[PDB]
Amino acid sequence: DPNQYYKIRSQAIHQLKVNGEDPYPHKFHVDISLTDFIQKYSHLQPGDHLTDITLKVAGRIHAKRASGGKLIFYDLRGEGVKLQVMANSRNYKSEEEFIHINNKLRRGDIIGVQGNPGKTKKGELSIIPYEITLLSPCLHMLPHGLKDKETRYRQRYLDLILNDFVRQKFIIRSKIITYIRSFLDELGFLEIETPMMNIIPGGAVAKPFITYHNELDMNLYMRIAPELYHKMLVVGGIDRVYEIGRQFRNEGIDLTHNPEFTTCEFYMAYADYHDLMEITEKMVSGMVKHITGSYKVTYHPDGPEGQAYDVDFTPPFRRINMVEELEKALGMKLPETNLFETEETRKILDDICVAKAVECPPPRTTARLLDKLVGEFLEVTCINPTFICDHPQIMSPLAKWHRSKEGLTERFELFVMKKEICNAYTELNDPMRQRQLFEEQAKAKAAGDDEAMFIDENFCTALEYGLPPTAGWGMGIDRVAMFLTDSNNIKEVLLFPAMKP
Amino acid sequence: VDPNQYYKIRSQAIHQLKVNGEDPYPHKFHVDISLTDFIQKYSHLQPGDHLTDITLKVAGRIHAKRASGGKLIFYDLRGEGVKLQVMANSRNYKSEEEFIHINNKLRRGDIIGVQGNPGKTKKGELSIIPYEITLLSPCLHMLPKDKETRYRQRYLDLILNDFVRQKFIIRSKIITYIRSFLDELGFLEIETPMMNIIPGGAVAKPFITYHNELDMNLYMRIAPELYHKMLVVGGIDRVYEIGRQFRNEGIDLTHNPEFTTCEFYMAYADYHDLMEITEKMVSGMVKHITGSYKVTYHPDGPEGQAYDVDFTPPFRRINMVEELEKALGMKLPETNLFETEETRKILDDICVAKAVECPPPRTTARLLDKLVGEFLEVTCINPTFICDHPQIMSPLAKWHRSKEGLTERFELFVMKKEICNAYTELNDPMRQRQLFEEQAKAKAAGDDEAMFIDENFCTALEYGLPPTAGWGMGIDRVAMFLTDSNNIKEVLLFPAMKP
Amino acid sequence: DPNQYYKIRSQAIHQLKVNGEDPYPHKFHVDISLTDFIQKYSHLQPGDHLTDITLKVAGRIHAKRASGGKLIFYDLRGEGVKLQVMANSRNYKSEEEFIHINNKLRRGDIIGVQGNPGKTKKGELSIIPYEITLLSPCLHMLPKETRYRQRYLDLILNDFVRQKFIIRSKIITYIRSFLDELGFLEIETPMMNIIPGGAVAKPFITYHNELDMNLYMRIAPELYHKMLVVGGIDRVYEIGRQFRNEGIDLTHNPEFTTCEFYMAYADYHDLMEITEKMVSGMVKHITGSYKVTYHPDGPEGQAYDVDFTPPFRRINMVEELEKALGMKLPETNLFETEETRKILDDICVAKAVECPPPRTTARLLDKLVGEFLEVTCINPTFICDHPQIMSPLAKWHRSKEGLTERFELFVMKKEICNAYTELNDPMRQRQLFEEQAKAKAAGDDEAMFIDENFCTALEYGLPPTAGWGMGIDRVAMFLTDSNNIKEVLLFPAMK
Amino acid sequence: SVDPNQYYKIRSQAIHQLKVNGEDPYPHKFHVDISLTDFIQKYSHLQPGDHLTDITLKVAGRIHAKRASGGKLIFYDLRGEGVKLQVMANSRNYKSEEEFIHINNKLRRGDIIGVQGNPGKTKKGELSIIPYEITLLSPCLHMLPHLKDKETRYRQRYLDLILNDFVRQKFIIRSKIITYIRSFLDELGFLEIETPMMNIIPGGAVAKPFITYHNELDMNLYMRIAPELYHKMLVVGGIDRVYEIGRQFRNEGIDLTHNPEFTTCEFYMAYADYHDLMEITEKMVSGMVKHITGSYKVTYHPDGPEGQAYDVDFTPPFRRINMVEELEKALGMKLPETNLFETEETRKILDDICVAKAVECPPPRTTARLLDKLVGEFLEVTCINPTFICDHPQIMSPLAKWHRSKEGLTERFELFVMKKEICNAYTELNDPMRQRQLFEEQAKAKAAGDDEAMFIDENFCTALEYGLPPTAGWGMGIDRVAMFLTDSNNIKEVLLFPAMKPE
Ligand SMILES: Nc1ncnc2c1ncn2[C@@H]1O[C@H](COP(=O)(O)OP(=O)(O)OP(=O)(O)O)[C@@H](O)[C@H]1O
Ligand SMILES: N[C@@H](CCCC[NH3+])C(=O)O
Ligand SMILES: [Ca+2]
Ligand SMILES: [Ca+2]
Ligand SMILES: [Ca+2]
Ligand SMILES: [Ca+2]
Ligand SMILES: [Ca+2]
Ligand SMILES: [Ca+2]
Ligand SMILES: [Ca+2]
Ligand SMILES: [Ca+2]
Ligand SMILES: [Ca+2]
Repeated sequence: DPNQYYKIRSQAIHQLKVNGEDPYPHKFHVDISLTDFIQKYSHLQPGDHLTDITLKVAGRIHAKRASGGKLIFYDLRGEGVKLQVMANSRNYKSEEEFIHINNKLRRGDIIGVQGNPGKTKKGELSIIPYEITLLSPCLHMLPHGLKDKETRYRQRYLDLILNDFVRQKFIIRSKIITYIRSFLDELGFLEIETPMMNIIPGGAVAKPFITYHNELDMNLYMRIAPELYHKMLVVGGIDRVYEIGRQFRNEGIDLTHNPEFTTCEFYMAYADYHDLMEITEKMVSGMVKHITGSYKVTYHPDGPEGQAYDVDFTPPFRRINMVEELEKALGMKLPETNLFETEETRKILDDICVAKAVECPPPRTTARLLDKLVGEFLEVTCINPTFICDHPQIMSPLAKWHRSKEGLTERFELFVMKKEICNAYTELNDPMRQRQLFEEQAKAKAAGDDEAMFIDENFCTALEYGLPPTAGWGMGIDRVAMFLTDSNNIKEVLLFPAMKP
Repeated sequence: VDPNQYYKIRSQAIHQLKVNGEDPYPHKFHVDISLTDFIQKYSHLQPGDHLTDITLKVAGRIHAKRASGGKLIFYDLRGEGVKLQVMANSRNYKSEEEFIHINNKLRRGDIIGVQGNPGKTKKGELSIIPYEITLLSPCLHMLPKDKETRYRQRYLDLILNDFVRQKFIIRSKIITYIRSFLDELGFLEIETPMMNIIPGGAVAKPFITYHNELDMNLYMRIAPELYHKMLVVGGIDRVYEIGRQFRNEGIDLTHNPEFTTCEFYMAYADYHDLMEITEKMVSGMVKHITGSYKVTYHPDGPEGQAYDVDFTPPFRRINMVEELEKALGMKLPETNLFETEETRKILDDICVAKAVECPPPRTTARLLDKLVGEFLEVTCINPTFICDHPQIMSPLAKWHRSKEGLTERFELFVMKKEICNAYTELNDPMRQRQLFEEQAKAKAAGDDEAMFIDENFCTALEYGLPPTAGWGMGIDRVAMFLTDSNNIKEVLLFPAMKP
Repeated sequence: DPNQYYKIRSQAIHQLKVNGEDPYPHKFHVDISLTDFIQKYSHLQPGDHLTDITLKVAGRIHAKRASGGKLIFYDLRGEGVKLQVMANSRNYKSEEEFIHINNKLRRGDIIGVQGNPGKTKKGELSIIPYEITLLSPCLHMLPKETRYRQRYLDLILNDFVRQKFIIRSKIITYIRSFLDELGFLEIETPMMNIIPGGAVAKPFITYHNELDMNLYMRIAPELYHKMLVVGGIDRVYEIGRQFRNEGIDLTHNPEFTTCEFYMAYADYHDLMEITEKMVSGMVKHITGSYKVTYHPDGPEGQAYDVDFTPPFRRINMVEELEKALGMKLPETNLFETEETRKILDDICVAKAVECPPPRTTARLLDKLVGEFLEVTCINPTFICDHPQIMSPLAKWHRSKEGLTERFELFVMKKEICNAYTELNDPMRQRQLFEEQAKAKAAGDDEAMFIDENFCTALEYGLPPTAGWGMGIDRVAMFLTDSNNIKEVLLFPAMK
Repeated sequence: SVDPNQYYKIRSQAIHQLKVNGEDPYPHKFHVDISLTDFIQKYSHLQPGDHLTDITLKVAGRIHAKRASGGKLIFYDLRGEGVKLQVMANSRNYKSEEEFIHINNKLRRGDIIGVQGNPGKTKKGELSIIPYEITLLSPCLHMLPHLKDKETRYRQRYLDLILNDFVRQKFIIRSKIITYIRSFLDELGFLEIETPMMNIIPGGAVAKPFITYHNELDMNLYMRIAPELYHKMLVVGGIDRVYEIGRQFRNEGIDLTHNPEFTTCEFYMAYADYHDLMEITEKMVSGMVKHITGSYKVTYHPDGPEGQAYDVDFTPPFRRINMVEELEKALGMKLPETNLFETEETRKILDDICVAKAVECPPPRTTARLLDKLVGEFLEVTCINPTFICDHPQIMSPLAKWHRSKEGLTERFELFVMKKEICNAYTELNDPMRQRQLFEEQAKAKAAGDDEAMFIDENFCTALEYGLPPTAGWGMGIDRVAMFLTDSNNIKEVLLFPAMKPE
């Protein structure tokens, strides 16, 4: 019984303490890691037992198997690897200390082991200990944080101990971010840090978190995006900047959303969105190949017991135009794109949503109705990497008008395995038009839209100093790690995901 | 010229270009070569040269416009911290009529594209001779100094002050160095929550916010420390995170409410081991970035006192209580008595006698810290480890091996400022609880910075955290001392400003 | 004296082996190069002595200078760099060992130094020895043809020499990366041939005993490269040695290095452009500029800057020859007649242009171009459209009868490149071989042998292709301002 | 069916007719827009039945096959760059119907052609170009084999490369080996250098040289056996790290693993010893196999395709055996003390052992040669995985430094892989007096009989008198490495134009 186990084991190590036995020693000198030990001694023959090499290793006891009173086997784990400790009475510093030490040890315990390399008749690489030291006891009975999702996510440390697939997803997450940095560093992007607390949040349509600063007596918002700060640096004459950082959205959690999440944004002066499409294909495909070995990954939309898809990251990625493809999916013609800002188009998209059973919680604005329709008809068909391009201006308040198609913008979004990955556009750099677009956002806000943008006059002022033609880009790191690890739940790729209380 | 007037006039001029179909903000200008690479490629031309056979496109911002007789205009084109002269005469331009038209259009501050031939003036100034200039983005204001202005419009600061970009390149090299140093040592770069039901890991006043879908309060993190230790329990022996933290407190020359730290945790290490990796990282960082192990610093501004600071290892070490007794000329209580009300009174009397301020609450930890700040930390010009902090100041640090009442802790001080905080980690779950219970008592007796009880973290400790040592470093603070900046606002792109 | 020194030093060294003090120890562990030591401690100040740290360095002693009896300065050199050893008795292992090592050491000796970084009051970066170990004694007294016969002395004493060879090797690395990026395959073809071919030159002959068979050293890789193009490898290159049995002079060595490359579907116009891109990019990248200063008459002569900015000047051989002569030559379609040989012979006599026998059209013509055209070529200059009578492997010119699609690059008066659209018609190639063989039979030692399995390969279909070959040694000469090729060969052929 | 000699006669006469009629069967210039490789990459996404009227491109290649399908439809199998593209020649898409039959009537398998036309894909999903115009660039006057015969493959490599794509891939592997080594050495600061291939005195190895004569200088010259001595003279010059990848020449017999000119990489590293070099060799060889191959494991067919297949594991560290101890173990008997390996007695002992063990050794039956035959028989043959054979006797190693603890031995190793010697390395002998005595012992042997023994090199000994720093050097056969990385048992497989016994 777990609770009784805890009471018993807690009382025992408490006894060790008051009697001065030091169950939490300060320092154990490790000579070699378990990984290096296995690399250096795997070549031994079964039955071997080295007399001229003694080493100190450490790890956690995963299993304790008695073989008579004279012989115990410890399954010792660390670094994603394992090493057997063959504790034989005859090789220990003394037979009485052998009994004493092994009677204390339990599964879960962190230990230090001083011993000789060996291999059993079976051929299991082992260390035969002269001395075993308890470094940290485990006061709890470990799961025979095992399969129950909830326990795994609330106690990630148990998950990481018991399930090596979990450690592997977090390694690849680190490689994603590291790959992106060298990719951008090599292209001359300067890595920067902009404020995560804003008097006025910006850079996206989203509901922010609000705080208060006592000394300065002001309310602050947690950032939605670093976008506006980045463009001000480009006005400043830093032509290539990027930031990999946390963004915060005051919204609900589900399979693809956490209230804090990581993105990479970058801004490149003298680029347009066509250039970013090629950079994107290059970065994403190079990234998949680098870490997984090929351009093809397997996709299980329905878990391990469902259909398996091979997703091909070989460039170039498919491109669809948002308004055209939607009309095709609808089998019906939408208004001319120059009419996408009229109330009548709004009514038309509203009627279409009712008729097609596409829900849209209030406000039923053109932007939100459009996005719901695109989510239903286009996004779900994006298995392979696909750019959805040319977003209407009404859904894109900071993108530059498209140069040949009235009412549209130079904007794309990358979709992979039904999930949005990147959002990019050539940047709106006309201050008068940016201001008019902010004002529309402000009136939507005043009319009951929690997510609408605040007018940022200080940013419009910066645009009045001259933002060179620029293209910028934003990628959700968590989303990429999801698809590179074939995870359908974002909680798989965050170490400590946000959780219902 | 009234700037308001200039703005109003240029705004009109540019509105007119839009209504004339002369789009002043074009979509795409194809730059063939950066200014930096243009300079390095043609840097060996001779005075008077004009390579009519090669044609390139460059771009940048106009920093000066200077006419010279209606058929010859020079634009000082800048970019990437560098300059190139545009020498435009009408003979070489696409058209004489187009030549007049573009010059009448352009102004100082405008971003432009230049298509033209490499060349050099008889004076020996590298130049490009334009066939065509394109307005890419007009500057609607007249361009200009004083700190306020530079910090509130960092883009102006960056355009006019070249030293500014340089400080920020130093900062990004600091960070790239640390990642590279740690990655080589097999540390895994990770990300832990910046929003917590319970903030912990430091002594600090947190920001609080509200998540309405879950109907619950959340604190912005003050440190990632407890999360990192839970990852060590889970068998990731070495982790680090370079990330923002948040503190609801006053701004000053060394404090911003949000700031960047590197924290790392390595199993099987103790604080002595960390003293060694710290010397190698900081010393090697200083040398790699500034070419030398020596940095001169100006606490009193330019034309002030100028200490030369020596980052050669080993760093000097001092014991907190031992040295405080010396700096003071008196014997303090024995370290095993630091929990008593008698000690607090002794410490309080001292602070009154030496005129050391200590806002309420006047607790032992707070009185000590004030005393150490004025007696020890001021003397730390060269990198100096202050070690062996009392336990009442270090609720998450492991007890000292031999000195009762002390802990295995150090702080790294450079130029009178705290850079690092590190210790052998407390891994005994029952001892950690006791120490949280005292933090919660301190919080209820007036201390806004005192820690909350984190039972979930205490539970993690009950599974078995191996002996471990952890470390935290203020990146902004490193940036300050590697750029000779006395104000943290110099090393933050957009520092927090009073409204 | 030198002979005495040798004899005395040899006995001293011999005495050390017999005293169990091995003057040639097996292994000295070097902690840090001299170059890195200098980069690491450039920030020290006068009087500094980092007793904290102890490094091991190594080098050749260039000077031994004792002040008193408890202090000595060794000028340690290595890697084109130098470091002062400040040996003093108080810091050395012991006073007894300090005298012993100093009595033992001499100028020239290779030594290992274990010590602390430091600086003298005078400001010189130093290492202060705990211990100095003799690594390899120099048994001789240290000090153009002396430099060339003992290139190891030259390299010890003249810092400029290693810099030229570093440039030489940078030239070659650059050419491999240029061609590798263009998709060329780096290959290796035989240097020993039954029939030598691919150039007009006199070959070396040797004998393979096992096979009882005469073999020639290659004069060019060209025919094998073309056989690779027939085989479907569209782009091949080889940077290797060629051998010619001929006299030495300022620009000629009996063995030398060429880069040759062949590209299918190219002609000599495409290769002119690649030549400009490669040579100009090479000059700019190595030196730092497209301009190189050239001293034709040594350092105490006139200096003319040479401009490697593309495009290079082009001259047509026959058109410019006619102008530099101030006279009309035979029509280019009459170049195989006996009349025109006599015309050309007469012109060489009238202009005092030497031409040793055989006085054939191809040789009379080459002499004339050498003296009238090639001397004007200081800036990189292409000489184009060579007559067919001097170009047996080149494809005929498609507009000018008698000429071929050929060029040679000239830089600072000397031939650097030879390139052309390749002849790929096997019957025409055979014809031209047959005429080479008649030239051979009539006095010309450089004339080609008939290579019938090359003509057989051409019968399978060589695609239209263009080939190119550059003398690497001559590129090194003009990039190091050397007028003597012995300057850019480590071990040049010496009489 | 037509006979090869007749086919050649007929095709030659036809091509000659084109020439005299002014028809241009060998045009100067065809502009190629795109390579077959880029065409395939750019257009493979097309769907079956597709035909772009939107893109016109010019490609080129050699006809591998010509198959009619009616009279108005011809399929050409076009090959280049190790790759393949179908030319769907359709009468109705060609520039005209009369020009269509005219061009196809003259084209044959083997011909080099240029093709202008549109991308397309057949119903079967076969990527094609649909020509508007096909141009003969170069006719093939011979029938191509309708191949496997080694001798034809090696005497006419251009055919082997045309017909057998496994052959291109071997030579690609070989270029990657060489390119890998340069980057490895350059990155460690080695200076790539070139030293004389013609020597007044050859040296640097025991081998029989080629001899030639320089007329102008009236001098006999030898082709180089090894660059070794020139390299060590550069290390005395203060160039601490030098390497050279170049041709060596040996006047000896040809067989499965020997060509009379072959390629080695030699490098010298000042302040290194042969232990340092074992570690670098492991690093280099194991990284090279993984880089080129994808893993540390390679398959080895000692007996050809239809024989046993061994996995050879290049995972470091490599096995080490000491030459003399392992030899005694294989013999099951004790040899003389290593300090006795220079005596006549020891020679007689080795001679008797060779007779008794059926180990042949042609004259001269010297100790070095008898030991080497015994090591070949009993040790080298067992080296399948990369194996260092170590600490050769001084009598076999005239240029290697004596061993620091084992009298009679040297600090030398050789790397064997799949039964073949790959590398030869040692701590260099830098004592000029000992070097000179070792040369005189070689010269004594030369005058006694063996034409492989070394010449005394007094210029080199003089260089050693100026001080050669302690150094280790290293020599590797590129051809040998290329053999084992492509699983070839015959060196002819990895030389473009191997030496061959006369016609
Ligand atoms: N003996 C030599 N030494 C060095 N380089 C040579 C030698 N012979 C020829 N070359 C170089 O090799 C290149 C191609 O060989 P080619 O047969 O055209 O030489 P070449 O015309 O005989 O040279 P030159 O006229 O200088 O004697 C030449 O352009 C030249 O750069
Ligand atoms: N979390 C600490 C830094 C690391 C302390 C050592 N575990 C702080 O904020 O001060
Ligand atoms: Ca979306
Ligand atoms: Ca989006
Ligand atoms: Ca502090
Ligand atoms: Ca602190
Ligand atoms: Ca010549
Ligand atoms: Ca010539
Ligand atoms: Ca020539
Ligand atoms: Ca051998
Ligand atoms: Ca050998």
